[PDB]
Amino acid sequence: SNYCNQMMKSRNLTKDRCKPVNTFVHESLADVQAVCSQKNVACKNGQTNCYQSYSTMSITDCRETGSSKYPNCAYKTTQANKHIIVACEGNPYVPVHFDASV
Amino acid sequence: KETAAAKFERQHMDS
Repeated sequence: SNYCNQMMKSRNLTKDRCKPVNTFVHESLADVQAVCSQKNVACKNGQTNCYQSYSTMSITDCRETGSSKYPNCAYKTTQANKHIIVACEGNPYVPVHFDASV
Repeated sequence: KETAAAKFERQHMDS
């Protein structure tokens, strides 16, 4: 429950501002990269190179509290099991953008 | 400048 506060920091997500929302995925890298060969769907931005994971994945939702303030960025850590949706690109075809989870 | 794939791991991967 202090996870998001550490994680946002170790991953340089609180460098100049506090990243409001951020999602971390706890599956193997291999499983997450495999999503690129799963259900093809529209990205929020309108491109058509997003994919949704056939399976729910173990994830963690990091959202800043209403009271948080740089440099002491504060986060609510919510764990969840959800289908993720990533944009894939390049060779190897791998995720390059987290898009959403359902 | 960090390959977009690296960025995604730094940002969303905690295996």
